[PDB]
Amino acid sequence: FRVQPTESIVRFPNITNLCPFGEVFNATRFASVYAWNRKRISNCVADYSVLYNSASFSTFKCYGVSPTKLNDLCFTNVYADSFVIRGDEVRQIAPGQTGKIADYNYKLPDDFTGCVIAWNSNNLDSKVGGNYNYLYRLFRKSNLKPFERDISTEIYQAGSTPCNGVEGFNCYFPLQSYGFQPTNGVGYQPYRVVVLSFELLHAPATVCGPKKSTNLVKNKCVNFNFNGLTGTGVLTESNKKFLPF
Amino acid sequence: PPAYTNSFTRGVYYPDKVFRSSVLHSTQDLFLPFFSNVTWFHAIHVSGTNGTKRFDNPVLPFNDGVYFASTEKSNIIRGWIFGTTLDSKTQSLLIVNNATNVVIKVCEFQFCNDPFLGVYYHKNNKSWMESEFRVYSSANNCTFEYVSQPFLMDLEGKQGNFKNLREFVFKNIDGYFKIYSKHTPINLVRDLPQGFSALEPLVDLPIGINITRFQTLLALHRSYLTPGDSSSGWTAGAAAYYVGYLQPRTFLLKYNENGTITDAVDCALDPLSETKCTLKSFTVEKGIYQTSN
Amino acid sequence: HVQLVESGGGLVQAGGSLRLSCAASGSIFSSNAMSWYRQAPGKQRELVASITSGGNADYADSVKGRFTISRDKNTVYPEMSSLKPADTAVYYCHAVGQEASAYAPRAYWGQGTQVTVSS
Repeated sequence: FRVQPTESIVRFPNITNLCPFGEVFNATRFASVYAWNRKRISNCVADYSVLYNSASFSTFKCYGVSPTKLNDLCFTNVYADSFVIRGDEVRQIAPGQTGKIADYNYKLPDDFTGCVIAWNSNNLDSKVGGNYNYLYRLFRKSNLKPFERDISTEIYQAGSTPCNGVEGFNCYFPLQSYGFQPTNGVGYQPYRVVVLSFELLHAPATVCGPKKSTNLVKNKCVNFNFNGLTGTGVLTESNKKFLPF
Repeated sequence: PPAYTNSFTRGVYYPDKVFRSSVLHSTQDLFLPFFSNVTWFHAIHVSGTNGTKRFDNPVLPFNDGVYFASTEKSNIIRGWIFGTTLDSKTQSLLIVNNATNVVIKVCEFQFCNDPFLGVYYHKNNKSWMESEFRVYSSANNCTFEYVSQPFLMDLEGKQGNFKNLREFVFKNIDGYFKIYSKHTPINLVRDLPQGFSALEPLVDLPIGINITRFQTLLALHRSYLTPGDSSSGWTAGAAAYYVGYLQPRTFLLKYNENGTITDAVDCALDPLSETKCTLKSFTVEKGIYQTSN
Repeated sequence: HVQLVESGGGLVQAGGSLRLSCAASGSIFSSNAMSWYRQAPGKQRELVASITSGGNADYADSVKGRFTISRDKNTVYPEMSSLKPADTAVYYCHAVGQEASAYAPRAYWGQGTQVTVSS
């Protein structure tokens, strides 16, 4: 005669603290759109599961997968590109939409998959004494490829007269920043947008989403699975000294 | 010429994290053979009147397993560099020991022709340019971080000469780097303490990269005031340090109720140990047994 | 205008290692891209290195590692290594300035600093 477990007995690893996004959220100055930090992230899990009770963002849209399926799909590469956009350009900015932004500075693969998270930064960007750190390239000699950056600051030569690195006739200055007008209305308030780019390929699947943990029973034979290794037995309490490692 | 010497039983480590007690366990893995011959190096401060001796940072074999041990009061060896091209293109391991805390970083940086570090002891103000880290030109990519915690804490009193003994074992299997380290308390200057100890596994990195060469990092003193480096009697310091080589030999280890391996025997060292391994018991009974062919 | 000059110089020993620290004192800084160029007789200006506002830095293979510049918290840290007699050249620094059209709508081109190696 064999006694089987009621439903199951499964235990998961410890807290396993998430990625150190606190430093990025609390960063005094976020990375500029033209120059965005690129640091590999691993040995952690996405923090979207804890955002149930928090500061809701303006929009959270995942075209590739539904918001509830994020925990059901493993992640390999986590790279977030944060930038600032104008409110009136939110409607004009979208995948598959032709426009000036899409043509020159916003270029991405047609099959790119990811999530878009937008939120109003007026609560923090306000009264910042109109810092001009943010900058962008309004015009360029060609279309920037994905994940590409331009380092050429030479004055663009439109006419036959050489610019010689200084302003002149038919000479254009490509680099430009978003003018901060204190009289800007609600619709002109800047909005911070983050796009998560990742292919989920070329790297091992190590990061997994949170999984619900059932209850534990003792003094009764039950199945268990620790670190992949499966077994069956009874879990009890022992006071025998054991090595910390 | 090289000076051969007998290799003590030191250099054993747990093959894995499995727990055992009062059971003899055989393990066939890259270990340090017992009583093997090891070549001991020499250190001098004055040179320039001999032939081909006293080389600078000589390159040592990068075998899959190598033993390392030394007793340096000032911790002369403070870093290790791994790689083949040494052009910083590939990842290189870096270890820094500061204030008894070990930090491991995989940052890529250029390697100098004769890397070295400068240490100025006996100074009125301590901790000066401690964080400068004038050991490499500059880093390129840093995507890994490590932190360290104290191993134990004691009462009032500080010693730099004889306070602890450091044991380190390094090996590479299928490109999986492993870290072994142990700090044991000993109080003896007459001779090296005789005993048996094992190193537990701390961290494992399955990078899988193939490497065939390495280079260490040494710290020297920038000014010549003392007749020596750090003390008197000898030409250059006074301490014990041995280096061994690991081979795919099979050992038999004895566990106890405390959970720590208390004895190790080399099956192939001698027929006695071979029969001990075959019978799975240290005690040897009367009779004649067939071992092998 | 920002003056990056720190000191005239000093004696250098064989196989030395000096890590100069920029003063980083003056007016309010800005997130402007920086470019480092090398000049010598018989050669024109070349794009030797380019460091952005903390995003990433690109350096030539010849000057990779042994000569480098790092940007951190609005501070420039130069790393100097592999000093040789052939390194005698002139360093040029180029920056980007937008709010400079009030009286001189021209780029702030810092004066080239000459460096020579000789025992």
